[PDB]
Amino acid sequence: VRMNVLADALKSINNAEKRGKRQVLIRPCSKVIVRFLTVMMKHGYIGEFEIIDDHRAGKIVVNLTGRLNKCGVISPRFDVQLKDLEKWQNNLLPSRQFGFIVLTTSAGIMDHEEARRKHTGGKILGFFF
Amino acid sequence: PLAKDLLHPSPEEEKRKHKKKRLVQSPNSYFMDVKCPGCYKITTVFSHAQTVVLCVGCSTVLCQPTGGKARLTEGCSFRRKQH
Amino acid sequence: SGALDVLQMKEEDVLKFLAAGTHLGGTNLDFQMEQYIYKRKSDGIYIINLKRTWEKLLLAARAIVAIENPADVSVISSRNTGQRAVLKFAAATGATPIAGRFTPGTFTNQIQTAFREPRLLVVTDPRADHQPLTEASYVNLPTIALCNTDSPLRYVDIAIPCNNKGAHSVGLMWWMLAREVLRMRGTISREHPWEVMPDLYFYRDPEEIEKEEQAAA
Amino acid sequence: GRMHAPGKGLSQSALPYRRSVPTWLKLTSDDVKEQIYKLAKKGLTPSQIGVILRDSHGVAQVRFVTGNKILRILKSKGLAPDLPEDLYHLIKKAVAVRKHLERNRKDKDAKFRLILIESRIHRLARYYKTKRVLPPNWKYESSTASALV
Amino acid sequence: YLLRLFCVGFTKKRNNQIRKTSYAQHQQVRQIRKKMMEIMTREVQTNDLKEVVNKLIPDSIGKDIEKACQSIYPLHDVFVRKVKMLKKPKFELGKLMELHG
RNA sequence: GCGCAAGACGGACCAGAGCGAAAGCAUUUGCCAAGAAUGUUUUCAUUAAUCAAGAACGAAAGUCGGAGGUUCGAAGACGAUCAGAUACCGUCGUAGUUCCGACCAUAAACGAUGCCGACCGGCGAUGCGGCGGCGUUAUUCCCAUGACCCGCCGGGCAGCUUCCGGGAAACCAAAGUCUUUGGGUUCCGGGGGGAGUAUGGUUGCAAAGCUGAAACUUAAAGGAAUUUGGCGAAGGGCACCACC
RNA sequence: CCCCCCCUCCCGGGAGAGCCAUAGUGGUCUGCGGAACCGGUGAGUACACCGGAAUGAUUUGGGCGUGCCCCCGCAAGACUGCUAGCCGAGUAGUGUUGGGUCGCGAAAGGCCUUGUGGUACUGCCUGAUAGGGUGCUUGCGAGUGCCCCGGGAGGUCUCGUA
Repeated sequence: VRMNVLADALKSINNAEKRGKRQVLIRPCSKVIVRFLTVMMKHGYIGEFEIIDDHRAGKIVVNLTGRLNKCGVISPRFDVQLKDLEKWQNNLLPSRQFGFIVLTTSAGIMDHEEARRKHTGGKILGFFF
Repeated sequence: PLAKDLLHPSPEEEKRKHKKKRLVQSPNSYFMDVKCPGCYKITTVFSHAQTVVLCVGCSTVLCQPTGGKARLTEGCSFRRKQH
Repeated sequence: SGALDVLQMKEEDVLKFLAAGTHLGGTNLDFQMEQYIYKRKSDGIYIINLKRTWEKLLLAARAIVAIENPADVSVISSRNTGQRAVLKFAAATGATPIAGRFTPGTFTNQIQTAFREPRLLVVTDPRADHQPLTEASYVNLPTIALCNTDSPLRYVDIAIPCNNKGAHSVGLMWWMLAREVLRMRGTISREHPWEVMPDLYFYRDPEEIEKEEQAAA
Repeated sequence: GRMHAPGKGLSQSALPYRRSVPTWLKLTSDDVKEQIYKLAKKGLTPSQIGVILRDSHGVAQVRFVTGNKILRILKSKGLAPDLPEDLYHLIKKAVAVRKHLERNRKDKDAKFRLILIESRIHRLARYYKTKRVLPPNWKYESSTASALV
Repeated sequence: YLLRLFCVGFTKKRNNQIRKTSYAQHQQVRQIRKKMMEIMTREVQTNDLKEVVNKLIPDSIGKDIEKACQSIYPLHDVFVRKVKMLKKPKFELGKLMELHG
């Protein structure tokens, strides 16, 4: 069955971006999805993304601008340190001028650069470039 | 389609699709009321009965259980209620 | 095309559309021609919207007159139905015709005598004539298509919804396209139409040439 | 997909988004509560109770006219049986299958379906034991076929 | 006289039909077989041999079959394919003379 | 040609059709029991997915006990073929083939492709259930009923096409969404022989099933496709160094 | 006499359940007002009565399916089955798919203006001028031909013959 809705959402938006659709659909919704899509829109890979709310299971409509290449998910839920994220970004990111690493810290869902400038770290959600 | 807008299409598009593929989630069946031509009391019945039902006063049976919607007794007046 | 006032359809163009039979389609339905078919009538026939047809005709005519070299646009015909239409259209506007056995060594082979690379290509139908589409794929060359509801759409920039089974419909559509491109270029003024003959582009079967030869002097 | 069938299905109820009392219906809570009381003392299972209410009395669902479901009302009165209805039906089906297989000896697929429904009974039994509605000394055997019918 | 009447039936393809399959469900065939057996056993148990044979020289049983069975699924070809006799009564001469006149 | 008697099997109807977990399943009728899908504004509320221990079922052939064994037919018997056949061929022919029990758990038991779940295109069909809509058929007017036709919905065997994409290519709408490498999970393999061999354990009355080596040799053994081959392969044309 | 016949062409008389229509003709729909709102009474469908309430006194016909259904009067329109003058009459008889207002269906007898213009044909056959079976043809496929009675003329219709 389905036990990782975030991996399915990221794979669906990756497939629909690679085909070239403008508005996509995600059948689950969660806190992690909506904060991940807000940090997506803040760093500027998507546009105005919508969400429908009901009493059963909300769905998310995401506008696309084509500014994404590939957007994967670390599974299972690994943990990193501050002396460790450089090892991840050297062998995972395509470059150091772009490509971001998102991670869950004590202050919430956030990317690795402001985690480096704020000096805290934790479990890692996924990646996008 | 490339820029297919899934925010608000025509209502025929949500009509032709499935009850669960619809982006706003709502079923298709409804409630109804129907009487006997030789009586005064009128009762309400669901569109899919699944049990045989007779009108109150124990005069004449009203619906019949089918695979789909319940077929009504011949010669009965009805109208769909909505809110 | 539809933003201005004079560019909308006239009153006799609807009459010519209904007389020539430019509204009925085939039997099946494609998945790219869904936005031009409005509603399926009886006998398994789908109806194109004529406002969409006139609008895309205006857009295609604008794309044709956009270039400043009249001898750089090319028209292609394969079947024997539409032959005189593209020839007299190239005589009027200034285009270059290829009618009957489009040779595959034109746009790619650069040593042959029949080597001419155009800027715009106008095909009669993609399904009946698909060889210039594949060769137009190999060079910077857009295509203009007069496609039906059963014709597949591929490598097409501007698609014209058409009923390309009758010769009168294709000839009258070519007549209106030539009329629009000469009005847009600046030869015939918009305030007066030049509508003297639409039968210049009409093709008739080889019975009627002998019949009209015996009827006329 | 199903947990014994090879195929996958899609057939279930679908409540609408509109969480409100129907304005056309004029019914209180006490009359429908004593209707639950009467139809429960007549000797019927709560699924059929919900079916007969939404069939005859025109109620959408009880949760939209009250703040609780059927079994909570029945345990508030205390007329809810000590055995759950789905487990009771599964045990009755297993008893019927074993009774048929007592006289029909060479029947392999019926024995396989008996194994499948015993697996279903075992899974529901472990669930009902770990959610503290049945005592841990309870256990289903063949000799309990006349005990919990 | 004890007989064993056999019957056969084939379904009819409509002129408007485009589907080439044209089969029938098992319960349809079961109910058609039940109606066919009841109609065929009704016309024989009530009369003697001569009368049911005189009804059998034209197609009267078959005309009843495509009269009564077209309401469930249209069928066109029913003949009584075989009639088999099993037992006869005690041999006499008046019956033999009265079948000849 | 007419009767009697025994055993086996249910053709044509039968299809790139149905059902079942698979092995498999076709005379009608009567009884019992189970189940997919469809529909649902009914109920419990996380009961979920895959699985070492352990368990059920399992074509034929094989062994133990029976009534009864048509036809076919291992081993065998007798003749022709053949330089030589104890092979192909023909006639007999035991055990077997069918039923009731008692067992081993082996196939190319192969879709040579694990299960669940999400996503990415189209076309036209068939099967089930539901749904809307012209017009015909069950004595000529209505209703839903069975059938005919036009569209829609869900699950399953699918067919055609597709520079979506993948692959060494055959090919695949999954064998895809993979160096731009991470959804969950069970079994399983590292050049080829030795060898599924010997020993040991295990089950079995019985054949064998499961588990499963070592020494030594070896630089190839293998998979896809192309170019004229070469075919007691098919289909055309020619020659008196071929024929009439 | 080419004939017992029979067939074809030309010309008339009779039934029909085709179209535009006439006399008796039955219903559906298209708008307007029930002075205006809130409940009780009695087993019956759209009924009667009251109690609240607006100017001492006087009032609105109802239903429970909250929005259209009955009972009225006005305004005329679109569609509609049978009969051939009407009652008899949709009447015996007539049907298996199941009922319904239920198809087709004469009469006997009686009574009154004393009973329709234009317009095609008709292979037996079950159910019509419809649906559904189904021919002859130059042997092969096809354009024409095929109801009862009467008069004249003729006696080998055609397109190519695997």
